[PDB]
Amino acid sequence: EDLSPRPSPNPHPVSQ
Amino acid sequence: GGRLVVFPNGTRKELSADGQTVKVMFFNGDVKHTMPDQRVIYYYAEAQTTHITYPDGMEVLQFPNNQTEKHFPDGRKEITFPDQTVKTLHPDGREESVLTDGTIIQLNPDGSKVIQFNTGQREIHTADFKRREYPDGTVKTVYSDGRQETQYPT
Repeated sequence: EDLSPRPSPNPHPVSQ
Repeated sequence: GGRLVVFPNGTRKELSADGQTVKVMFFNGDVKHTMPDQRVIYYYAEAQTTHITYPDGMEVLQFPNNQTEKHFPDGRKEITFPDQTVKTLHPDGREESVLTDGTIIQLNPDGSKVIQFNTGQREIHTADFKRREYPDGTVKTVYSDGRQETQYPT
């Protein structure tokens, strides 16, 4: 019943 | 055929005749596709990122710098960097990086590191020593006290 967008994604923090 | 619904905020929803495929085009540019096989594809317009969720819990993220990440239901994470190095993070704490030349770098929770070179030799780093195995069967160990031991092959 709720068609509002998701919040922005972020790459999983990496060491290298 | 299907049905198109247009909301006052600009969001559009397309439904297939059987209702098994739903495409939502949000007012901010994002797109969500729900497929008959139950996978959900989400496209983030600002971040130019694609996120696929599978019914078994698997999740795949694709970033515009050509980085891709796989999140497995068992906790394992696999990152493919733009340079094509593959880094796997395991639920037990261990990490393994595979370079394009075939080198494997394993980081263990206890602080030890194991490297398997493309040459077949293995090198092990611990608190007590650095050890290098050569494919001719020889082994050199350099201990923390500075002593060096070479074991020759039979």
